[PDB]
Amino acid sequence: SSILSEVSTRARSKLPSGKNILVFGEDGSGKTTLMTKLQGAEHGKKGRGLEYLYLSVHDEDRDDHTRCNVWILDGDLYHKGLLKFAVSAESLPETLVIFVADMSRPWTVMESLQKWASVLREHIDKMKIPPEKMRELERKFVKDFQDYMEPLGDNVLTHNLGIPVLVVCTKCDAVSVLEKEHDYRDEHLDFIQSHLRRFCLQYGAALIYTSVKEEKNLDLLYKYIVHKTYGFHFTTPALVVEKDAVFIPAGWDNEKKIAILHENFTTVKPEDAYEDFIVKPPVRKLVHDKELAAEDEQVFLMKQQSLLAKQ
Amino acid sequence: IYLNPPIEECRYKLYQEMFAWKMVVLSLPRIQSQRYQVGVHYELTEEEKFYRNALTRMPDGPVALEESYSAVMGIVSEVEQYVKVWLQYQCLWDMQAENIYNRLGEDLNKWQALLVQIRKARGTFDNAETKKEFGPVVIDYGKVQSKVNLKYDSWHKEVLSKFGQMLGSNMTEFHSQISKSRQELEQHSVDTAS
Repeated sequence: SSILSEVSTRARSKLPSGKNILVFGEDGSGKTTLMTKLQGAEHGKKGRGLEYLYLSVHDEDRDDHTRCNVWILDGDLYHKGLLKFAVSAESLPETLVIFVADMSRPWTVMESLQKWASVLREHIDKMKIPPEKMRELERKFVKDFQDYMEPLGDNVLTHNLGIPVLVVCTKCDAVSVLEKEHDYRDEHLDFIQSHLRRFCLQYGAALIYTSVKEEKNLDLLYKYIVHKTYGFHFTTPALVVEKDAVFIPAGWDNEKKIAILHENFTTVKPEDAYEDFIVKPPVRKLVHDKELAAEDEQVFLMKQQSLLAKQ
Repeated sequence: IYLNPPIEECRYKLYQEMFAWKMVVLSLPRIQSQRYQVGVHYELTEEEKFYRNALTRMPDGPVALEESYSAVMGIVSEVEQYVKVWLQYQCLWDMQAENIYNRLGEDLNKWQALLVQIRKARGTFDNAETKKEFGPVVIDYGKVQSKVNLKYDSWHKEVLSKFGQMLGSNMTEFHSQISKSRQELEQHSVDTAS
């Protein structure tokens, strides 16, 4: 009617809300730990299926309070249908999606990350986004990627959804332990970093190392999350100089910036398969002792007939 | 118009309730032979020690979960809509009546339309009910019940008064021209050579 126009047109200053930040990752990778530590409490409670965290973002420059919706998703593939609750056409244009790559188990990173490469993609097509809007969001995201001042190429954003994507890898401190407990070479770290950077480049993603135990880049992660979902002022440069914690802004990545990381390792060519270079973590739990079956009466009586037969 | 718990709380607390109602039957210890079968000389993994696989053992498949969140995805959604309606009253403290006057200047008579839907907009409001219940979510419009009432009633009174003032001016036109035309007809010159 008339009111819903008259009162609605009387709009005041505000800050955009209703943003749905999404978190898919391999189960048990401390995803809940990471995000709970981010939002202020040490750790909430885990569970099964989709879980909710309302992230309270306050801007002191404008002195306002807003909440974003962290919908953190279980790592079980059987719980993939309920993701249809997580993303809707109304919510899609303002969704920022991140992965949790538990560096304490590098051998299960890429494919689990590539597991993303299916799930969301399926969910982004089974919801039937009209071509016009998905193309316009895609080109908008491409342009946003292009204009990073502190790039074009064959595979840059060669496959993406047009929403901001991050690849945050938690439990960073463990890199030390697996360095000594596994003799995990520094060249291995360089190789996996280059591979992850190529991945984030083909999805136009910004990649952040972090460790809840060492509380590294948590402030930087907060800054980048708010800067991407809202558009706040950002000033942190590309922290890539030290391997311990590396921060790749979405757009800072270039193919030459990965060739420079390629050169310093000369053991095995990066073109080789991911799992080939990394060593497999051997299974510890032994197989259960075999069934001690008892020969049933029938074939036993057959054998006893034979025994009484040759005599 | 604030929410003492923001609307996100309405979903977060319900999720915590559903998590409790899952863990009440999920965190049950798993029956195991390790009591004497010490040959598994390894700390019992959480996934097996606490029996965290029941969700994959749905007789009806994941549909129940699809239903469960759905209820929440309903219960919260519409109630936020309800909250939204309340937030629509925000204008009553920051609005310019001149804008309304210019937009609807000389309507059917002066407004004659929005003044009608305002009485209907007095809904979700002006009732002995103090808090709206919906499932386990209760929204208490107790602190605003009187303040928004005073503001809305004042605005209604001013709009009604302006409507009546314009109505009366048009009725001055009404009766004045009726009187003039009645006298003009009451000249009654029916027969004339001119």
